[PDB]
Amino acid sequence: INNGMLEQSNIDMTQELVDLISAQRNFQANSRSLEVHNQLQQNILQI
Amino acid sequence: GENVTLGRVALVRVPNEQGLDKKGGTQWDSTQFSGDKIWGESNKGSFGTINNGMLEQSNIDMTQELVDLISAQRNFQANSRSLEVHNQLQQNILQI
Amino acid sequence: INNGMLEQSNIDMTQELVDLISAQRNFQANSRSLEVHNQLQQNILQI
Amino acid sequence: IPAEFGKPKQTANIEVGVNLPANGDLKDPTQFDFSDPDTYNRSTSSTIYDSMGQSYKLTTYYLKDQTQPNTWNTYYTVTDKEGEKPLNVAAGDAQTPTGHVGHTMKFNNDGTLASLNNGQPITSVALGDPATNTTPVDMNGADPAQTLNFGLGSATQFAAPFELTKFDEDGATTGFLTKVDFDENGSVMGTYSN
Amino acid sequence: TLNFGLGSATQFAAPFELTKFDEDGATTGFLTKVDFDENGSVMGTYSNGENVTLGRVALVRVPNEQGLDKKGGTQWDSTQFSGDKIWGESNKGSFGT
Amino acid sequence: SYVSLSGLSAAQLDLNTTSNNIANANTYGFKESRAEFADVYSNSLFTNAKTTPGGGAQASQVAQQFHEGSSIYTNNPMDLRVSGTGFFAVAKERLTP
Amino acid sequence: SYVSLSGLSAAQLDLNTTSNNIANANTYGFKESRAEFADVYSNSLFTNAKTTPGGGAQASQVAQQFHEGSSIYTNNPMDLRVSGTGFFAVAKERLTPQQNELTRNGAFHLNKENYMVTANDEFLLGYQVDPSSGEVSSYEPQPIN
Amino acid sequence: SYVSLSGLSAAQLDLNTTSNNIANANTYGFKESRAEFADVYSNSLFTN
Amino acid sequence: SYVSLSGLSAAQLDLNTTSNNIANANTYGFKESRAEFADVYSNSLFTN
Amino acid sequence: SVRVRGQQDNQVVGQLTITDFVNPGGLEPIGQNLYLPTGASGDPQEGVPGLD
Repeated sequence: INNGMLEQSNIDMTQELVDLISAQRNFQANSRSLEVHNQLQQNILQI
Repeated sequence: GENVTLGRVALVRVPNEQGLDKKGGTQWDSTQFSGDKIWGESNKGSFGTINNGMLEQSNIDMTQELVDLISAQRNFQANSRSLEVHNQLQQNILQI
Repeated sequence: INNGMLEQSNIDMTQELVDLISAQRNFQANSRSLEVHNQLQQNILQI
Repeated sequence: IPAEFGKPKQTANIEVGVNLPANGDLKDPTQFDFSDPDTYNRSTSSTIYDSMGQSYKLTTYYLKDQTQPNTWNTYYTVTDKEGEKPLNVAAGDAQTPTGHVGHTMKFNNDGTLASLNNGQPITSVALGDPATNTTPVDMNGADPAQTLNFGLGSATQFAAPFELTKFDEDGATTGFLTKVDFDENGSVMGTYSN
Repeated sequence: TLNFGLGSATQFAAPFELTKFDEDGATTGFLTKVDFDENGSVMGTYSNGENVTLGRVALVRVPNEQGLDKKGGTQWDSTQFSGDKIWGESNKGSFGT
Repeated sequence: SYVSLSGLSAAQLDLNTTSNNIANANTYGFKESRAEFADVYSNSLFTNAKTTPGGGAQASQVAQQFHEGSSIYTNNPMDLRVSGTGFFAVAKERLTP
Repeated sequence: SYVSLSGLSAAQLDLNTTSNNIANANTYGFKESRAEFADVYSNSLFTNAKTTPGGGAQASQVAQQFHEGSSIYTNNPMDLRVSGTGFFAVAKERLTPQQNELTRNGAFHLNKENYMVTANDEFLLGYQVDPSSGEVSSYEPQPIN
Repeated sequence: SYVSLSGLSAAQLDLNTTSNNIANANTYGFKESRAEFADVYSNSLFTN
Repeated sequence: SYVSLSGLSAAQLDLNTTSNNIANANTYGFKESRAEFADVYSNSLFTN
Repeated sequence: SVRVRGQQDNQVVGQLTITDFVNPGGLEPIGQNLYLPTGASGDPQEGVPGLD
């Protein structure tokens, strides 16, 4: 136990920003897949 | 100051990895087609090594996956067009 | 009980939009089914 | 495409170089028993291969002779699936009342090796032949008449602690499939651990 | 009956102060969270830090599910072509999780 | 779609975890969280499952990574930090510990 | 129409496989799947063979391509990775080491009994080695303590 | 992307080591630290 | 950055100590002060 | 064959046999997607589905 000090967060801003970018990319890809599946169903629904 | 080895992680290898049956939660089990589980230590023979502080992500390529998505959609559309043509032919017969 | 704060809605716009798309798709499929039933009935009514 | 490829070669020569602690405690030659670590000073483990490529563990025990200064007793044991069967030297001058026969190592006062097995070469009895050994090694159909030659001409005894400076053997078990590639001729080529 | 201990009471210049109050009473718990494990057991935690299992869900598997007769409201009942209701736990034998 | 929707949900959960980590960049004593996911695969006795694909992505657990955080210096004796393993214990009510 | 329906089904199977691959883009230890297809053709002693078309497309198998995936770094000793060939063995129950499953992700931690377990609280398997032993003494699998 | 992230992590680790060295410029008895890195290559049965 | 901030703080503390020493060059009975610093390293079960 | 929990090497629970006819067109359709052998159908020849 040390007096005169406080603990900050244990996060790395660089890693958090990079993970933000990666998670956005994953979200975009999954939304693209969902859009593809909606387009296929719409295509069948027009015969 | 007593540094003592508490064990070592077991590493399991099957001869036919394609044949492993898929359980839930990124797990597999051995089956008739996968052979018997080969138990060994790491860094021995054909076994790999174990590194702490790391994880394995997926082995997928977003570029290749997106391109395969495009190609599969195109194949789906072509086959639906074929089915539409067949239905049109049958309806054409049914109107004499 | 905390003062100085309010509770917003507990909805997720992403999930709500996705459910909107899915419900529209279900509606379209069911309307397509009703059309086939009318078409079948009309087909009978023309002998 | 075999998972293991190679021609196993049985173990025939074992060259060992060690430094034996001169300041280690003396031990009783007749009270040696490999089940009791406190009867001897040091124990090292090694792996040997039979004719068919089976892996076995060879444990070597070193004991400090109390009756004779600058003298050591060395015993060998071969570990099979039934237990630890002691290995006996045919003409070793170190004997126990329990029937385990080792060999004696003598050293000069400057720390250099003096004599080995009264000048006779260290050849052990057949591993899996019950007619020569009271504890036959279960070799699982491999050659039962396999014998080992031990070379310790460079062993020393200085003030330094126990150290296994060099271990050399001619054994070769097998390969392990590691990579597969096909050339333009259609030939499938595989590389192995060996 | 109540036993009172006041062996550490003091009277100094300081104003009235309740330095320590210790009792062994215990009223009850209060349901705070509910979770189910992979075995189907229901576990509930309470205010007193009392995590107690309240049971486990029953799982029924019939040999011929196609033969189940359909009631209303997404429900089925056993028949004889469906076989007899086999009562079991989850993750045991042929049951799921 | 349900597999794609599961992918969307997993990505958004990782987004929420990262945003919560970013927001608490200045709070004292905070520990970052990591989102871990697992695959979804399940089958009954009726389905063959030799040629069936996956079931998507399922959230496994949000971890509470507890690696030591950095220290600031205030030169005030009332500010304390646990260097290494340990927690401070704080009681809501003075009487009850 | 049956052949066109088969084509639709094959395309939708490829779609589902790709979507499952995409959804698991972030999960640890995932292996991509590739869907392979085969032709359909079967004629009787009573059909002319050369005057009869084919029979559509049939799904062969969903493969489980097991090529090494990329690595992230957490600087956490409880996280393990198998560089090369191998699987971890994880046991559902602590006592039994027979009921074990193979996995590739290494997100481990210690539980209240000081056993190295996964996210699902499934105990990892390992070999018993003595504090003075060398190689594996008992090559049987039991939970690591 | 993961390779680039590894490069970023290596650069940041070197940054942290250098900053720790510079911070302790006045401390008595300090020994500097040097950060060394190694390549990554996975030898698998697949992936040619 | 907290490492760099710590270095700034240590340098500034030495600055303040030196300035206090210099200011009292004329006072009777004064004794100079010296600032000593120590390295920081947190030993946790994590962080390798 | 079926797979039992906690048991590799799936257990065989039966063996299907199928019958062929020299002239399947001579079978008597008795309804319910069933056929009965007749004189012109030929003798029912049985065997494992994939041999002979």
